[PDB]
Amino acid sequence: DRPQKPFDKFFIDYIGPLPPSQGYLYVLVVVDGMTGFTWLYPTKAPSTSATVKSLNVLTSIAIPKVIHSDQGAAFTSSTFAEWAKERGIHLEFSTPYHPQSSGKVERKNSDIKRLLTKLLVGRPTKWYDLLPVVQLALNNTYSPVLKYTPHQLLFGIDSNTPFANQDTLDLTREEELSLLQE
Amino acid sequence: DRPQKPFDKFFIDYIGPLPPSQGYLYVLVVVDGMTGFTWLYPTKAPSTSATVKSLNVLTSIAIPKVIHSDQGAAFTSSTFAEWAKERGIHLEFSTPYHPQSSGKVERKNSDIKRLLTKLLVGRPTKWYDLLPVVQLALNNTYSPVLKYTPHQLLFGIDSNTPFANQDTLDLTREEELSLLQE
Amino acid sequence: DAELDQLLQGHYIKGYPKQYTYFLEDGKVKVSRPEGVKIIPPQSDRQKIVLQAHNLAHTGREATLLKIANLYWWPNMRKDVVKQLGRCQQCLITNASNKASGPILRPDRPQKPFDKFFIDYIGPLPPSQGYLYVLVVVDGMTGFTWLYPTKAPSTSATVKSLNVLTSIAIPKVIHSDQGAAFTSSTFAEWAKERGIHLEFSTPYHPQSSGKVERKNSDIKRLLTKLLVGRPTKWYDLLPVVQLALNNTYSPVLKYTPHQLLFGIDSNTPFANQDTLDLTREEELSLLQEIRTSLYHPSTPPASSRSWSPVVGQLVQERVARPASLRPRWHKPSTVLKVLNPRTVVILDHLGNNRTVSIDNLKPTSHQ
Amino acid sequence: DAELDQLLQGHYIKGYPKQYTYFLEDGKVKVSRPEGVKIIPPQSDRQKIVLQAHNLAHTGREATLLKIANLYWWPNMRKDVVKQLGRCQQCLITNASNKASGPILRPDRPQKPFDKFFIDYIGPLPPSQGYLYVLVVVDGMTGFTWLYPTKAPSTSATVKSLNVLTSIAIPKVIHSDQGAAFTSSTFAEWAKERGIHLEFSTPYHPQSSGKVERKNSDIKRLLTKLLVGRPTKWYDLLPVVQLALNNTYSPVLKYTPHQLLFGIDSNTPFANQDTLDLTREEELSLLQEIRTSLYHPSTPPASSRSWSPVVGQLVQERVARPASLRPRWHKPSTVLKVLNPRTVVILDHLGNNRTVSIDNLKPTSHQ
DNA sequence: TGCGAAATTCCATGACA
DNA sequence: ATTGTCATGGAATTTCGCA
DNA sequence: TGCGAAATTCCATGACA
DNA sequence: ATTGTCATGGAATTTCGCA
Ligand SMILES: COC(=O)CNc1c(C(=O)NCc2ccc(F)cc2F)c(=O)n(O)c2nc(OC)ccc12
Ligand SMILES: COC(=O)CNc1c(C(=O)NCc2ccc(F)cc2F)c(=O)n(O)c2nc(OC)ccc12
Ligand SMILES: [Mg+2]
Ligand SMILES: [Mg+2]
Ligand SMILES: [Mg+2]
Ligand SMILES: [Mg+2]
Ligand SMILES: [Mg+2]
Ligand SMILES: [Mg+2]
Ligand SMILES: [Zn+2]
Ligand SMILES: [Zn+2]
Repeated sequence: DRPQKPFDKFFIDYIGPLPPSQGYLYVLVVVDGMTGFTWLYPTKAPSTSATVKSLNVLTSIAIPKVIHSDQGAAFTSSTFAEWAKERGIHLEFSTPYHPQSSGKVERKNSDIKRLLTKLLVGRPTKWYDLLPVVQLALNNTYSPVLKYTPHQLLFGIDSNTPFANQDTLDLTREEELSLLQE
Repeated sequence: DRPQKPFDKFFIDYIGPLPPSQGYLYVLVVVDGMTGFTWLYPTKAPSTSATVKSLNVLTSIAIPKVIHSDQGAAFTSSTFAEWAKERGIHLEFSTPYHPQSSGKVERKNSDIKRLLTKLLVGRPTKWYDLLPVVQLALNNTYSPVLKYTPHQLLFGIDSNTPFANQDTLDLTREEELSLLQE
Repeated sequence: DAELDQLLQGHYIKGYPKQYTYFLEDGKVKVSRPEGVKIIPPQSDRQKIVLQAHNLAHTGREATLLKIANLYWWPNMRKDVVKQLGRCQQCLITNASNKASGPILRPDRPQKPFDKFFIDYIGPLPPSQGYLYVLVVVDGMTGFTWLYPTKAPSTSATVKSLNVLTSIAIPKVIHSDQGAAFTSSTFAEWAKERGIHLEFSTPYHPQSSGKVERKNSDIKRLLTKLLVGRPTKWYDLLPVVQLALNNTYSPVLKYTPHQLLFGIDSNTPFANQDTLDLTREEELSLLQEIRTSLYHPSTPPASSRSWSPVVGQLVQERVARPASLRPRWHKPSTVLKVLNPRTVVILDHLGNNRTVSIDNLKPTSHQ
Repeated sequence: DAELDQLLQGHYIKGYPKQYTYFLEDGKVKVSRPEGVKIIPPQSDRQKIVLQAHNLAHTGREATLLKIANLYWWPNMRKDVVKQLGRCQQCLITNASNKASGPILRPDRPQKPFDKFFIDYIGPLPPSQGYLYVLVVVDGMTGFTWLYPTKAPSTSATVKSLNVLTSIAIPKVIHSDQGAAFTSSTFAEWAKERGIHLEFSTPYHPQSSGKVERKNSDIKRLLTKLLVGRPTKWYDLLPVVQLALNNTYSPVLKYTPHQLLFGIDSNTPFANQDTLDLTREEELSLLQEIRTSLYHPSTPPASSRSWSPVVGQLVQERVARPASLRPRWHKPSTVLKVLNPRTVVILDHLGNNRTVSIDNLKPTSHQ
C-alpha cells in the first residue's frame, strides 16, 4: 500500500457558533490528514456558500484528493458535491452520529477547540485577528507520534516561528471564573 | 586681395510703404553681395525694432561680416548699432543722398522692385503669401555676369525649382491700365 | 485503439520501441519506461490531452511536455505539443518573440542639400510665450536644421513654418513619421503644389526618422544646458540653439552642417578661414568633393538569433496601443513583398495592405 | 606674454616645437603650421578661449577643439579643453554616459522556502469588482506565488493580505521596492512585531525585485490569455492564475514552484506520481537534495566598456523624475562604500547617505 | 560501434509602469 | 544600508533504438 | 630609425514621447 | 508603399618632434 502523503485527505468541520468577531461567527477547520497541518477560515454561517468561498482560497494553493467531513448540511448539499466534482475532489462522509476521522486528526481538533477556548476568554470578540497566530501555533506544535511538527512535514524545513513555550492549554483558575460569567 | 565670398557683405534696404497685406506694409530686402542671394522679410514699419526682428531670423542662419545700408533712420539708430556690435557685424553706410552698393546688387534690387510691381497689380493686398515664390524666382534667376544663379553660388548645387520661364518683368498693356487706376 | 491492441500481444508498431513491455492495467495501455510506468493513450485522445495540459497555464513546448510526461507517453509527444502551440490563438498573440530583428540598414546619405528633408515635432514642452511644440526640419545631406516654435503639431503650423523655410529652397522629398500633422490631405496638397514628394516612415518606428530624432536629442540637450537654474523660457533660445547646432562640428565628419551646406563659415565665432585664398568657384569645387567623401556607416553584424522576412511567411504586427491585460501582437498575417531586409508589406489583420518595419513584427512561432 | 616674447626672437620654450617659424603679425603671435597660420594666444587668455568655444553649443572634447583649431594653436590644447569640460556644470549634469554598468550579480537563491519573500504591486488594472491592484508575493527559494487583489497599493491592504499569508508561515525576510506601501513606518512595525526583516531595493531599480517582477510578467501574460475576447474581469481569475503558475514547470529547473515548496503535487491535473512508493520522510529527503542542486546562473561577461565603482570616485545619480528640459543627472557625488560591484553608498546631493544601484549612476567625466 | 532520429539541453530574446 | 529573472522556441547537443 | 608623447581615430554607449 | 543616428569620452592607434 502507498504511504500516506500530504493532500491525500483533508478533514473539514465547522466550529461554532462563536461570539461575533468582525462579523464572523464560525471557523471552518481544515486539517491535512498526513501532516496534521491546519487551516482556519472564518465564515459567517455553516453554509455551502461559506464553505465553497473558504475552500476556494485553500484549493487555490493545494487541492486534496479526498475531503472528509461529517454529514453536516453544508457538506452534503448538491452544490458542494458539484463543487468537489469540478475540482476532482472525492467527498467522503463519516456515518451519521458516528464521527470518525483519525487519531492524529481527532487530537488535532481537540487542540484547536481547546486553544480557541483559552483565548476566547477575556476577549471573545477579537478572535478573527488571532486566527493567524493560532494556525502558526497549531502547525508548529511538536507531534509526539511523528516527532515532527505539521510545518516540518509539509515543507521539509524547520520554521522561523518555533513554539517552544507551550500554553497550559487548560484554563487557569482565573480563566475558569471569567468564563462561567460569559 | 582675398576673393569675395558669401556672407562677406549683406545689403539691406526697405521697400515700401506697400498696400497692406495681412497687416504688413514694408519689405526688408537683404541681398548677399557676392552671390546675389536675396532674403525678403515683411515688416509693419521701417523701424529698428522691425529690422532687428527680421534680421534676427536671418542671423540665426548666417551672420554677415558687414551689413551695408543707406543712412535710413532704422539702420543709423543706436539700437541697431548695439545690435550689430553684439553679433560682431560691422555696419557700413553709404553717403547721404549718394546710395551706392554694387552693380550686381543694384541690378538685383531693380529686379526685386520690378518683380514686386508686376505681381502687385491685380492683387495688391496678397503679396505677403507671394514673398516665398518671389525669393525663389529671384534666387534662381540666371546671372549673365557670373553665369550662375544665386542659389548655385550659395549652395554649390543646382536647384529643384529652376526658373527657365522668365516673366516679361515689364507691365503688359493691360497691367499698365489696371495700375494707373490704383 | 486498434493500433494499441496489436501492441499488447507483442506485435511491432513503428514509433513504439520493441525493447519495452507494453501491458494492460485498469483498462489502460501502459508501458514500463525508465522514468516509470506511463499510460499510452489512443491516438484519438492525444490531442485532447495536449490541450488540457497546455491550457493549465498556456505553457510553451517544454513546460507543457513536462506536464504530459507525468502521466502519459506516446511516440513523438513534442510533435503533438508543438502542433497545439501553433493552433493556440491566445499564445500566438500574447507571447513575446525570442528572435531579434535583422541588422539595421544604414541608408545612403542624400547626395545634395535639399534632396531630402526629415521633419518631426518636439513636444509638448513647458509653455513658452504661448508655444508648446517645436517643428524640427533637418536637411538629410548636411544635417542643417531649422527650428520653428508652434502651438500645436498641426498641419496649419507645419505649412506656415515650411512656407517660410521654402523661401530659401524647395526640397525634392520631405520625410516624416505618420503623425497627424504630416498625413493629412491638406499637407499632401501643399507638397504636391510645390513638387515635393512626401515620404513616410513605417508606423510606430521612430528609427526611420532617426536623422531628425537624433537632432531632437541635440536640441533638447542644448536647451537643457542653457536653461539650467533658469525658468524654462525656451522660445527665445530656439534661434540661439539653431545657430549653435548648425555651426557645431561633427567629430566623425570633421565639418559643421553650415559648412556642408554653404562651403564657408559665416561671421560666427571661430569661423574657419582655410579657404580664404580660394575663389568661390574653387571653394564650391572643394565643397562638392567634401560632400561625396563623407563617412558612411555600414550595416552592423546580425545578432546570433535574428530573423529576416520571407515572402509568404506568417508574421504578426505589434499592437500599437495595447490596452491593459490585452495581447501585444495582432493575429498572424502574411508577408506580401519584402521591400528591404527591414521593411515589408503585409496582408493586415483588417485585410488591408500595410507597410511595416520588421521591428514591429514577430515571426509566428511553430510555423 | 613673456613666454611668447622669448619665442619670437627664436629661443626655445618647452612644448613649442623648434622647427616652426613663430612670427608676429597684427600684434598677435602666430605660427605657420601645416593646417595654416594659427594665432598663439598668451597663456592668460587660453582659458577664456576654451570657454568661448565650448559655450557655443556646449560641445565635448573634439567638437570644441575643432572650433579652437580654426583660429588658434598652443601646446596641449585638448588638455585645456578637457579641463574646462570637467568644470562645466551644465555638461556634467546634462550629458549622457558612454560607459555601461558592470555586469549584473546573480544573487544566490534562498536556501529554504520562507527565507525571503519578494513582494510588489501590479497595477493599476481595469476595475474588477472594485479592485485595481494585485499584491504579488513570491517566495524566493521556490518561486511559489500568492496573489491578493487590493483597491490601492497601500500599507493597510498589504498588511491585511500578509496577515492572511503569514497564517501559513512567517518569512525571515521580506524584500520589496521602495514604494510607499512598504516604506511606511506602519509596515515596519508590522514586520518587527512578527520578527520579519524588511529588505529594500535600491531606489528606481526594479531589477532588484527581479524575482517578483519576472513573476508579474507571467501573471499578466496568463491573465491576458484567459481574458482574450472577454471583458477584463480579472478578479475571479487571480485564484486560477495563482494555482496555474504555482503548478507550472520551469524548464530549466524541471520543477514547479509547488513541488519545490511541498515535494509532492496536490490533486491538480497531470500530478507527478514518481514518489508514490516513497514515504513522506524519504520524500522530504529527496526534496532537500533537490532544493540544493537547483540551477544557478553566473554573472555574465562584462561589456567591453563597463565601469566599476571605486571608493572616492566622483559619480552622479540619475534624476528620478526629470522635468522637461531639465538635467537627467544630479551634481557629482562621492562613493563612500562599495557594498558590491553593483551597489554603492554615496554622499547625496542633499548631503545624505544614499544606497543606489550603479545602473542609476554615471562616473563623472574628465575626473 | 555507429547511424538516423528523437529527446534533451542550450540560450538569446524580451518584458516585468 | 545591498544584489535581475526566467518562459520561450529554434538551434546545438546528447541520447535512444537498433544493429 | 626609433622612442615617448601628443594628436587623431576608433567606437561602445545611450537617447531622440 | 521603404530604410536609424550621431555626440561623447576613454581607449586604441597613428603621427609628431627629435635624434
Ligand atoms: C515606437 O515608438 C512610438 O510609439 C512612437 N513615438 C514617437 C516618437 C518616439 O518614440 N521617439 C523616441 C525614439 C525611440 C527610438 C528611436 F530610435 C528614436 C526615437 F525618437 C517620436 O520621436 N516621435 O517624433 C513621434 N511622433 C509622433 O507623431 C504624432 C508620434 C509618435 C512619436
Ligand atoms: C526605473 O524604473 C522605475 O522608474 C520604477 N518603476 C517601477 C517598476 C518598473 O519600472 N517596472 C518595469 C521593469 C523594468 C525593468 C526590470 F528589470 C523589471 C521591471 F519590472 C515596477 O515594476 N514597480 O513594481 C514599481 N513599483 C513602484 O512602487 C511605487 C514604483 C515604481 C515601479
Ligand atoms: Mg460538523
Ligand atoms: Mg533706404
Ligand atoms: Mg513625431
Ligand atoms: Mg520624434
Ligand atoms: Mg513596485
Ligand atoms: Mg514592479
Ligand atoms: Zn495557449
Ligand atoms: Zn558645457
